[PDB]
Amino acid sequence: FEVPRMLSEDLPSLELYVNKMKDKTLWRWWAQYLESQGEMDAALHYYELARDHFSLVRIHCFQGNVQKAAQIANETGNLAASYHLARQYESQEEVGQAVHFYTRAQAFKNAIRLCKENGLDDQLMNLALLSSP
Amino acid sequence: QWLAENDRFEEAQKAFHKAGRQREAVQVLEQLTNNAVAESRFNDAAYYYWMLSMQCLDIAQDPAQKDTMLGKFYHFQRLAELYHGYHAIHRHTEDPFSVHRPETLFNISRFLLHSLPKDTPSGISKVKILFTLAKQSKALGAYRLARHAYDKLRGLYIPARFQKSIELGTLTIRAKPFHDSEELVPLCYRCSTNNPLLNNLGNVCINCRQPFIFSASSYDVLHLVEFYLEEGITDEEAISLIDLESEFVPVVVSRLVLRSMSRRDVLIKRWPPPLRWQYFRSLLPDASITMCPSCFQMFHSEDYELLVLQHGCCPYCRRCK
Amino acid sequence: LTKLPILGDACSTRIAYLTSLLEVTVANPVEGELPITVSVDVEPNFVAVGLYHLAVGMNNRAWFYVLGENAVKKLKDMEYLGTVASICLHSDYAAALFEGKVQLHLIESEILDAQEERETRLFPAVDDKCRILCHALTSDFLIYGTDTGVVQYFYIEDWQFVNDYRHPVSVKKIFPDPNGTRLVFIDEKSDGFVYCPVNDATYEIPDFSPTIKG
Amino acid sequence: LNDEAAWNELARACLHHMEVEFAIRVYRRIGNVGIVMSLEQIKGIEDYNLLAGHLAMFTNDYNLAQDLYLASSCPIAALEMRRDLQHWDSALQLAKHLAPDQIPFISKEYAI
Amino acid sequence: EMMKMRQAKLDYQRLLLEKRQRKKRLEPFMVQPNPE
Ligand SMILES: [Zn+2]
Ligand SMILES: [Zn+2]
Repeated sequence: FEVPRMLSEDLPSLELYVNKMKDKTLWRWWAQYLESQGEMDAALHYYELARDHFSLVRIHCFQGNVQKAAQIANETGNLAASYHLARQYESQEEVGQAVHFYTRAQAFKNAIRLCKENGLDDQLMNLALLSSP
Repeated sequence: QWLAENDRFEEAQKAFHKAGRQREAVQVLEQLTNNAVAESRFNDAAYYYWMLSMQCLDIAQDPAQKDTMLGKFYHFQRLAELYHGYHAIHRHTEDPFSVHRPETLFNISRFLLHSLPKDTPSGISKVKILFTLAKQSKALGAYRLARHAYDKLRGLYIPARFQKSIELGTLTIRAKPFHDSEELVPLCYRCSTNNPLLNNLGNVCINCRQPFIFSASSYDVLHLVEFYLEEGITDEEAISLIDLESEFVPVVVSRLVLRSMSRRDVLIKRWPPPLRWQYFRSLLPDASITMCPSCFQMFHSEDYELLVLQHGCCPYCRRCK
Repeated sequence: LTKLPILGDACSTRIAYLTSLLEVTVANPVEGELPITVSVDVEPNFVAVGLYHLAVGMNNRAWFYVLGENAVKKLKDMEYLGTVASICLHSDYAAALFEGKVQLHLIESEILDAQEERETRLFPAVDDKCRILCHALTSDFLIYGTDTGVVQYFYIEDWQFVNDYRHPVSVKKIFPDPNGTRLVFIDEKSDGFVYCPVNDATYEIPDFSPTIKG
Repeated sequence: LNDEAAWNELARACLHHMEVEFAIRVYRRIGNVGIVMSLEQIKGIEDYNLLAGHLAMFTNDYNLAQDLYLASSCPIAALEMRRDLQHWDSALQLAKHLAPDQIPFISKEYAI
Repeated sequence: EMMKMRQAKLDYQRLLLEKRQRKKRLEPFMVQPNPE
């Protein structure tokens, strides 16, 4: 982290450094810094390189493509992606999808919550047995 | 020592701690904290301080030095909270981007400023706290707290990289309606009252003085009130009863009251044997709170699951998941 | 040439000096640009300049122009109610100075959901008794002077006063710093000062020449 | 220039203007060590008047130091300065106004 | 009396908690630039 501070305002020098080190923290810092400058199509590249599936899924749920987020969450098992994907469907009003995907992340307290709100009775059993005491 | 000469100092401290060492463990751990505080790793500084806190309380298991180690435990716990809070402010004023929501930074900055009145643990520069607070209060709409933040700033030496923004904000904040949005006003949960955002006495009500119970994710205000047990009552006794179904005058729940609650509405925060279990009634049982069983911090349930999933541990203690 | 009155102005690092009877030149050498011209339609009297505009008017008028990167467009030909003294264009808004009044008006205005509260305002306030001797505009402020010594900052963005100093005597010339916060003003007796509104206090400028002009 | 006294003058100026970091950089080259550590000790101070008093004391102007310290958040520091600086009469004066515990002990020290 | 207003405040802060967590849940927080 210290090097980014030093090389701030030396942005090309930073870019060289971060593209060389290949540390998956400098890569994620550069990804942050190519999402906070409105160049979202290289944030995907560097986040892809820096194995940050929660972030990729987030961006994919921002740019309307949600089939892509579904893809990046089917195979990589990163639960955080399953959470944010489920919330994306939640705002999208897909209910079965946003319930099953909370289920994926082993986050059953949100699952039971949206389940109760919808009224899915089967959900109560399916996520109460699995639920903690 | 093999790890030590192999520079694996974190594991080495863990080893001495597990090895009954109480001279090597503490010395290496304090040295590690000083290194962390020296750099910008304030979150690690907080975690190491937390380890010191629980380990020193474990040492206080010895009746010889109980009095002289509960003080150390309390001091290190307060330092742990402060540094974990200050890490977010440190990140926010350095990175060209921002990670946290504005609400969370606002709440963190207010808690810090109301818990760090006149003494600054090493590294915690309160110019940054007030700067973040002023920006965030002006953004959210608490236009009277921002006036305080700037007035307080006017008495501190400002680094040159903050002067332009602060000395222009102090001027452009007089244009705002001079009003604090009600959506941010803190509310007590023991006495109904609406404490000023800037409460001079610290984190405490005015009518009563029940200190606010803050969570550990967004440093938010919580709906938990801390009742204390009666005189001739034990923790086992109290839990038994529960399951069966102007200075400060602390509330003293008594037996027939403890038989009028349920585990749905109390959080027990079972400390180790040397201390006594402190309790927390809740006033909105419909809402939820989860208590990390290691560090006994409290979070909103929904927040705690996202946080565990994101980190793979508690964020405060990095205990297993 | 027989005679060339010396007019011109500055904003950030952008000179706009007069060339000849029918011309002006605009340049930003500091940032490495070229000289342009705007061939003003008359004999100019005042030449304000700013980030994005020029301005020249001679008797009661003001030909704004747009300082683009290629050429200039005769934006408007707006006029005023008296002898226009010294207009000052920084940023978007402009602030003419005619007969002890100052009249903050937006320049590039087409009536598209723009509150008429913002289009035009006339300092000193309608009722008070002053004559604004000197004003000077900043990134966002309408710092002006008075006769009863009132240096009122005016935050344009939220359209309210932010500062009221009160000099013993009529502040008659003002020059803000590039950042805008601090200020340098000369009173009647030729006694400079450095007003820093943050801490509301004036520091006297030692050994100030009796005939300082700028 | 490579003149020791020129560097020293630069250092005094850098102390004078509350430029702690750059003054440390200078002193670290001058070599003066008993002030490098002191400045690194007070680099954390944020209070304007307290820091003012400290950097005044480092420029061996104790009267102005007292003046500022009495306006800072921690006035007893001026007391500490007097007591270290051995001027126990001003130590009594400042203490009496601020601390009563130093009173009999600083009285004893002044008597001795 | 005091009970009524106390319960009213208890309900207000209930509602605020709801809208707060709703804001977190139904909105994403894209990394945003800072002014400085
Ligand atoms: Zn209260
Ligand atoms: Zn924990």
